[PDB]
Order: sequence, then structure tokens, then C-alpha cells
Amino acid sequence: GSIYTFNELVVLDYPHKDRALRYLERLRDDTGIKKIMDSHRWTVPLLSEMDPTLGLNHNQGAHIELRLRTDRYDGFRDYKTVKSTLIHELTHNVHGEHDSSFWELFRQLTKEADAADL
Ligand code: NI
Repeated sequence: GSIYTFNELVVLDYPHKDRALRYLERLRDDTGIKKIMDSHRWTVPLLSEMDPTLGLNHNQGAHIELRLRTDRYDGFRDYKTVKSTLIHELTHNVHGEHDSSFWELFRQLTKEADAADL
């Protein structure tokens, strides 16, 4: 497999953490996410669940965090929304500020990752 992936997944110590882990695995394995990480040559050492401000990118892709939960028991955010937050965080591998260049790349990555054939 490709080196352009998330090398380690981490979830928090909340009820149904096995479900949070499956959520991160789904994002890592998402064909659209893989396409853009391959196209843009991104390796992210760590992808974590953010404590339940919907995502973070630390040090240009050393570590990305995503808020998966809507509460502290079994409420989770919808996949489409979290996937798009992940694309936002990946865009911060290149652009620090939410400027025109950021949003241009965000739109291009979004289109790639949403392609109908994947
Ligand atoms: Ni941002």
C-alpha cells in the first residue's frame, strides 16, 4: 500500500471508543481521502479523535485531529461533514491561513475526493 496515509490512529477514552476507532479507520481507508493523499504526497503520522473547533492540523500534518462526537456517550457527527473537515485539515498541510489559495486547494481536493468512480 501507499506511504501516503495516516500511520497511526488514536481515539479517546469514552463509551463506544471501538465505534470511534472504526470511524477513523473508515476515513483513513476512504477512497477519496486516499486519492488526495496520493496525489498531494501526504503522509500524516497521527490521526486522532479530538476531545468533544471541529478539527486541528498540528505542524503541517504531523498530527490531525477530528471531532467525531456530538456528546460523550454514543452521538457521532455525520460522515460527510467529518470527511469535509478532514479535507480542510489536510489543506492546512500547505496553507496556514483560510485565504484564497487555501480555499482553491480545498475545492480541488473536495472534487477529487468526491469523484463518482471511487
Ligand atoms: Ni482551519
